[PDB]
Amino acid sequence: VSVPALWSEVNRYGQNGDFTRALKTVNKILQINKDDVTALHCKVVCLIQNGSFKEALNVINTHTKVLANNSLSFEKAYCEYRLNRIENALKTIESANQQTDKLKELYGQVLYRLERYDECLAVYRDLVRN
Amino acid sequence: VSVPALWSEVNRYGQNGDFTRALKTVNKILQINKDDVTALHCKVVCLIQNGSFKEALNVINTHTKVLANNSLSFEKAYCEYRLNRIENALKTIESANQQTDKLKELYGQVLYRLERYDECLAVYRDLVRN
Repeated sequence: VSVPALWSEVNRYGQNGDFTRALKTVNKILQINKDDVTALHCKVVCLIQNGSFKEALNVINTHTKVLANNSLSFEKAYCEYRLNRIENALKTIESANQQTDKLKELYGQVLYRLERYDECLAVYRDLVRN
Repeated sequence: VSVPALWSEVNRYGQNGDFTRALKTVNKILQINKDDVTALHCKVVCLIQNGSFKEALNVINTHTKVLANNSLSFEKAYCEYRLNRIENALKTIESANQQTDKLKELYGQVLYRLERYDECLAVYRDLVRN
């Protein structure tokens, strides 16, 4: 009945691999708080894992003020990349809040797809020679 | 006097930090055993760590029978690379016993040095996807 009981079900289904029943749970947590910031993150992660890139992207687009403290540029870039919106995914990655090695690897891929192969080399070498 | 006391002293310096003293200890082990395959391997490693690339390369080039069935190609290429004998390092790598990741990363670096950028990029991408 309690919200922390549901988060335990999210992580059971998450570790299990069942991302559809994990999304079911995450929406119940969103029924409680329609702006639970951890819930909005885990919705996107599930939706991305289900191939639902256009709606996972939609969640992030209509929750900017709510997600200002933790902006999800990587999830957005990725969503845009998988939908073949490469120039979009480039804008997202270069604005991106904070750098990670997964954000860098995606920047590489975007530059590879844009035939910008010297910039891409630098990204991939940086990555390998930390 | 005893050999397992020396093999313990190598490990003390080697795993700690010092490789100058670790080198002399290994040459004590080589007075006794003429062609100790593990001591020859340790000489090469210690020599490389001291920047004595000509020497290490010569240890390999004149102990090819004794140090056979033994992955020395990376050590050999690395020495060639650090001596700015890039084409030699390239050949050493391209004929190498058993390819590995660090050997792959050196191959990339060797191609970058030859301005063979497109092949380089391929190597670094392959390395990041594994």
